[PDB]
Amino acid sequence: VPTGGDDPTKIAMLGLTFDDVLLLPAASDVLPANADTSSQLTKKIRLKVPLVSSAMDTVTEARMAIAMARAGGMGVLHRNLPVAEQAAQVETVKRSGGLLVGAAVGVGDDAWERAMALRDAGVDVLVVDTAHAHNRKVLDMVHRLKTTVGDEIEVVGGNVATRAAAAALVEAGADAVKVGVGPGSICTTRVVAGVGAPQITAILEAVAACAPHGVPVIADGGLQYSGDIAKALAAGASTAMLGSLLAGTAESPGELILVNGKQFKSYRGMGSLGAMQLVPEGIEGRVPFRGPLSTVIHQLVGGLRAAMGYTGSATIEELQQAQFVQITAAG
Amino acid sequence: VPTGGDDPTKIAMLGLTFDDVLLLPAASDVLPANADTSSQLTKKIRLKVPLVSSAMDTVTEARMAIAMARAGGMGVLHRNLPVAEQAAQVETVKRSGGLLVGAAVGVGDDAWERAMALRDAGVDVLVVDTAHAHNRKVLDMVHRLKTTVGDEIEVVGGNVATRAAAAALVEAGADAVKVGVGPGSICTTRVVAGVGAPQITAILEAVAACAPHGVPVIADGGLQYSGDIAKALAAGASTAMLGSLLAGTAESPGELILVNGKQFKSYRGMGSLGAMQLVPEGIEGRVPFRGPLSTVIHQLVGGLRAAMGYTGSATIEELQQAQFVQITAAG
Amino acid sequence: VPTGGDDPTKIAMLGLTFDDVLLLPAASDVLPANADTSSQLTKKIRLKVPLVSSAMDTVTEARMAIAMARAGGMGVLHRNLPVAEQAAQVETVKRSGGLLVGAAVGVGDDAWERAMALRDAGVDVLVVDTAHAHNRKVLDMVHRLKTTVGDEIEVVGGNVATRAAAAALVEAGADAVKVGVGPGSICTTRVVAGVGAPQITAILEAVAACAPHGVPVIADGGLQYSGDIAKALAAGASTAMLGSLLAGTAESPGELILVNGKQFKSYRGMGSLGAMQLVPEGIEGRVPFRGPLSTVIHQLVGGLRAAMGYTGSATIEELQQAQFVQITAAG
Amino acid sequence: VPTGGDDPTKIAMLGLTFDDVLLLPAASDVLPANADTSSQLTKKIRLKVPLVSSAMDTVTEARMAIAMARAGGMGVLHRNLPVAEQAAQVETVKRSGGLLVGAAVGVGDDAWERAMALRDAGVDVLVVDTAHAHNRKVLDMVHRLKTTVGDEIEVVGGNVATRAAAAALVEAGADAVKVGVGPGSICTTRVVAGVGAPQITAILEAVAACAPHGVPVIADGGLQYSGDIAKALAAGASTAMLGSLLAGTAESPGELILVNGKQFKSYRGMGSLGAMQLVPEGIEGRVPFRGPLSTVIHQLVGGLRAAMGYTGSATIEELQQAQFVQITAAG
Ligand SMILES: O=c1[nH]cnc2c1ncn2[C@@H]1O[C@H](COP(=O)(O)O)[C@@H](O)[C@H]1O
Ligand SMILES: O=c1[nH]cnc2c1ncn2[C@@H]1O[C@H](COP(=O)(O)O)[C@@H](O)[C@H]1O
Ligand SMILES: O=c1[nH]cnc2c1ncn2[C@@H]1O[C@H](COP(=O)(O)O)[C@@H](O)[C@H]1O
Ligand SMILES: O=c1[nH]cnc2c1ncn2[C@@H]1O[C@H](COP(=O)(O)O)[C@@H](O)[C@H]1O
Ligand SMILES: COc1ccc(O[C@@H](C)C(=O)Nc2ccc(I)cc2)cc1
Ligand SMILES: COc1ccc(O[C@@H](C)C(=O)Nc2ccc(I)cc2)cc1
Ligand SMILES: COc1ccc(O[C@@H](C)C(=O)Nc2ccc(I)cc2)cc1
Ligand SMILES: COc1ccc(O[C@@H](C)C(=O)Nc2ccc(I)cc2)cc1
Repeated sequence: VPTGGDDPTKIAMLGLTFDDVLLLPAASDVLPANADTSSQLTKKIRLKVPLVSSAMDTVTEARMAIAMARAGGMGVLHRNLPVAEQAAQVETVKRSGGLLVGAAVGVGDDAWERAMALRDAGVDVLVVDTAHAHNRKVLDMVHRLKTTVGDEIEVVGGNVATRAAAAALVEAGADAVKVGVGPGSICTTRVVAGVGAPQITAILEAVAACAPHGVPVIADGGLQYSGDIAKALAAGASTAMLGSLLAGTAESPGELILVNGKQFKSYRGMGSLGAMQLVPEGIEGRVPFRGPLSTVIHQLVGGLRAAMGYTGSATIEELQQAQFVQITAAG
Repeated sequence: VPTGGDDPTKIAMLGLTFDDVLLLPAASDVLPANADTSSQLTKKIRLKVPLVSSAMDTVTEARMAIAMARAGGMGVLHRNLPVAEQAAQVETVKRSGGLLVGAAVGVGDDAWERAMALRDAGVDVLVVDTAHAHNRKVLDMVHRLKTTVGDEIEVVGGNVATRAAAAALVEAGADAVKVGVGPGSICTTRVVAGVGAPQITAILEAVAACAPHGVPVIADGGLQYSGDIAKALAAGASTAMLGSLLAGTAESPGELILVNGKQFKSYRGMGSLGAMQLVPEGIEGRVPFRGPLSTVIHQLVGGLRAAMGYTGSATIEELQQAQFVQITAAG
Repeated sequence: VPTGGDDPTKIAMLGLTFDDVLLLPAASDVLPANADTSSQLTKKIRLKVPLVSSAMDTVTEARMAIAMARAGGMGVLHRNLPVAEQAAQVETVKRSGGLLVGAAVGVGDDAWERAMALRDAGVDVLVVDTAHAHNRKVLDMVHRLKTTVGDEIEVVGGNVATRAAAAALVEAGADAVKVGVGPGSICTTRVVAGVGAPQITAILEAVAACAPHGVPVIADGGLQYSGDIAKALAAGASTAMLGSLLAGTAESPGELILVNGKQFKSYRGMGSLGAMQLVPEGIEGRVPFRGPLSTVIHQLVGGLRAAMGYTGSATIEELQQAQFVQITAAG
Repeated sequence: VPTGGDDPTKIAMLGLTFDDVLLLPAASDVLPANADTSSQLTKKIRLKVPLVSSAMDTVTEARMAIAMARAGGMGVLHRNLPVAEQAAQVETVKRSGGLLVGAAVGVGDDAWERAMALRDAGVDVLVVDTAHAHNRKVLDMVHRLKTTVGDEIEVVGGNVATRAAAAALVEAGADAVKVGVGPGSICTTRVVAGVGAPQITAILEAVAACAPHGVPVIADGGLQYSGDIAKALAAGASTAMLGSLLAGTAESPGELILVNGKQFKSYRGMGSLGAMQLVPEGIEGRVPFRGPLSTVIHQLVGGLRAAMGYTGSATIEELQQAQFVQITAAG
């Protein structure tokens, strides 16, 4: 083995991230303005815009979930608050019309009680929200939810980074599989634990297990630019979950911060020291203030539309068949 | 597949850019001063110097096109102005002698009317100037022009980044094919849309479809140094189109700008916010003031001559057969 | 040969360092808090925490060795001091309970006399501490020690960077093999001599020679983050030796230094100019003050525990079977 | 072809530079102080230290050539001065004892007359000093010199970067072949012409043509650290020519320069604007003042000795058989 040792499988793959690849242009009859951006969030739920906001307490509470649903996407309400308040935020969303909304639950003690309270409040999507879903306890929670409320509510499981982990969540009954171990902008899992999987390769591997069963993949974390959304979808994901890109908006939780004449909002991992107040696996940071969500989503969808035009993708399903070129460091 | 998924074609190639390669020296009887720099712009038109200026409103109007033609190259007049003014700039060029001149048209509503006005004014080259030429509408415009004015005017089509796209433009009747999707210095297509193709690989692929039909390839965008011109030509291109390298000259549009004691000129993408006043795919920037065009062209041709000496290339056609070494990040 | 010459073996391998790889998550029933972090330092000695402190005079004297042993690891006392003082530091450690302790000796003139004095003082581990252990003199010292005091004391030999060198130390009777030629944070061997081996590949190669003989590998140098500890162990090492990560602690030798409002401690190679007062192969530097050792070790073990959870490793022996993904520059 | 086009030979090799590789440690009975650093400069001339100084007017005049010869190396007198002064500098060297000395000549008009004047003055080595030696005029100059003064004077030819070019110089009668097109620290050939060859690969290729004929290779340019000297020799070179590393010494031409409280000396390419007062292929720069040459040479040889110890190389001929590991960007 050229890299050392006698075992070819020790280093199992070469992991690519968004920056490692570009979409190749292809024959196109598609204009950006005419492309259909709708896509499956879960087996049953289709969104007009393939974007959901992260279940983080500096990204998504009721105001963000409302704005996301109106923009044609969806919010997933964070779970770093008492059950009653989370359920009350769900009802607040529903009070603003027939809006789609999701909410995160864990696999802890109150997790099941949390899930029932959220169902009572009328949630559409339950997101089993863990650092590592390749675990019997997580798979059981997914399964128990799907068997109990599966008729009324779609159940998302995450996060995974391998084909085998995605396959297990599919077996357990997940209506969608969320991919991302390591890539988050505020994530330090890679330096603290030494663990991760570059996101383009993780999506390709998860899609290989999920697509044959008709289960959509949510690409979660590491998206910095509107172009990364197109890359993630072309890699086979059906939607993208955004944290950093939405944390700077007016609709996110938290106040404006003025630093050296420029405006910011605070953005922090749910595994950061302050978010837990296990060693921390996230940082507490700041992102530039970006203004209204509707504005950000427009640019983001604008970039996606451009990619669909370049690749001749009339739909997201067609974009999922596009090809990449791998680039070098010089790129 | 080592990078993920089960489909070897998902990541179709490894894309190289100018910085990824160097020209290998070879047996030479050629002195830099004795090399022949002339080359085909189109099937019928040969330039003394293989350089054309970009169809951008911070690069090429009548003054630049005149100076370029006198230096042995050509200008392509930008189309971000009323038809009448563009045709008037064409006539202005012709008034300064028997000078070669090109002009950009789109595929829009007034595009055909634009083209006829330009023909009337005596244009030599019509450049069908689009972001993505692999499109029936673009191919039809190329074909319609070639069938209508093809005897009197050479028709260039662009831009493309793949073998298949170049082949389609050849089929449609292009007298030259322009290559560049992603590499421009002011281009943000790669981050906004996630789309592009590293320019050395794009040129190799386009040339593979164009050379067998005797159609010249114009390498457009991403050239930072005189050395990149030699690389592009050695990759198989017959000419190079320059934006950033010429935007800082006295002959380009726009005024001098003084910032922190240094002189600059403004340089902006045609897909930038201000150039359109579709989400923006270019930035508005500044480049150092470089002085007279004749000076810049001399250095640029000087570098090209040096490469021809090192590679034993007496002509551009010989340079197109030179070999590369690929370098690593450390280079 | 694509990289030059006609000899495929001239460039014998592709060397990976910690930053080149990530641990892949795997099926897990293991919680971070429930993982067993114990591991073999040598054939006979098992530590509760797989960490030892470097034999450097800005890292380990009696205070550090005591604190390391109490934290479940071990210190290796540096040898840049008279024999009597080193033996006196050994006795000082033993005076603070039944604490494990190691001490470095060379292969020089006083080295044997040093070793005997250390045995007399009750040392548990003798570390034959050289820049290049693939040498008959070093191997003989290892062998002579193992034959003379081998019943009472474990003998470590280092440092090596190849399979063949590790194999020779195993033949010579080493109870553990220490790996690291080039990777130290204060090391300039790579720029001064041009010599080295990236640490992940060096560990894989050493383990290939050591594991089949039941000899543990100590990964020494280049560890910057808690994640690197998990990577080194997953590559096959049984423990990690730390210099820079521990040099900033209260328990390390040396005073506090205040520079531009921030607190530091000095940290220097044993091959640096000042440490020898052969051209220098280390620098004299500064590291941020980190506070108590117990605090640093907690974070470090915390990160290791996280990795064990992600990889489903209940023990270090299981972690040694985990898989990597290789990442690109973009990562 | 994965990188583009249909021709596998278009990109002929993967070029490695010094930073791409490290020397692997190997079984050693060699102590740094006991290694034999002597090596062939040319077929007939062996130096005690395998280092020569560049033929540049900010590196080598009579004072440097004297100091180099006394340190066991040699200087090559630059040729950017009238013939009479160069010959007078040669005689000045000889006046300081039986010191070895070389001198550069070109292939120009006065080049032959220059060479004869230098022979008259008692030069030992004539260095045919060109940017591109793969040229009939250069090869003829080498041959004419070897046939005319070949009994009394060794003739070096350079520079080359390929196997074929090295082979041609061997055929022409060169007593040594100098390698380096592109790598010089003050060289801009790579950006101006787009031409070059990474130096480790260039040395491997040149040695493949030169070693079988017993012709020594001089590695010229790109050496930044003492470690690069060991790498170049291990790649198969017999000596290294140094510019930047020696330009900062007291013995180099030029005055001390004080910039922002630190001492420098000017260092400029022979192809820079000021050195010619063909477009420039070098810059005019500054290097830190390093003090006496004897001091610099000691560190440099010190590093080489260290490498010989690590690789078990008792002689330079043994070092030429050492192995590399290739490293990644992360290294
Ligand atoms: O503290 C943390 N450590 C690791 N990952 C986190 C943490 N907090 C949130 N995440 C994940 O990072 C995603 C957002 O990544 P981003 O869009 O790049 O900022 C979130 O949706 C989570 O999946
Ligand atoms: O706004 C833009 N977005 C993407 N490409 C552009 C834009 N404006 C001009 N270009 C292309 O970039 C080329 C100039 O690239 P440059 O020489 O690297 O500055 C132009 O000839 C166009 O092909
Ligand atoms: O001067 C030196 N040159 C090269 N390696 C050194 C030197 N001093 C200590 N080392 C090694 O570097 C290790 C510490 O590396 P670190 O933890 O990255 O700072 C030590 O345990 C030694 O193996
Ligand atoms: O102007 C120049 N352009 C390209 N190479 C040069 C020039 N001047 C000197 N050289 C070469 O660069 C070598 C010194 O490289 P350095 O030691 O890295 O600074 C010299 O021995 C020459 O072979
Ligand atoms: C994907 O988003 C997140 C990732 C981590 C995180 O926090 C860290 C502290 C955590 O949960 N670690 C952990 C590691 C192994 C296992 I097994 C279980 C948990 C929070 C959010
Ligand atoms: C090559 O030079 C340019 C590139 C882009 C550009 O502007 C952007 C906004 C544009 O045209 N985008 C777009 C993307 C897909 C399709 I399909 C059509 C147009 C302008 C010049
Ligand atoms: C692993 O930690 C260290 C590495 C080097 C070092 O110092 C240098 C000066 C040294 O010992 N060099 C040397 C090189 C070849 C041989 I063979 C022997 C020694 C000190 C510690
Ligand atoms: C190796 O050291 C040097 C390299 C270049 C140099 O100057 C440039 C301007 C030069 O000579 N160029 C040139 C390029 C092709 C041919 I063919 C001939 C000369 C001077 C020294």
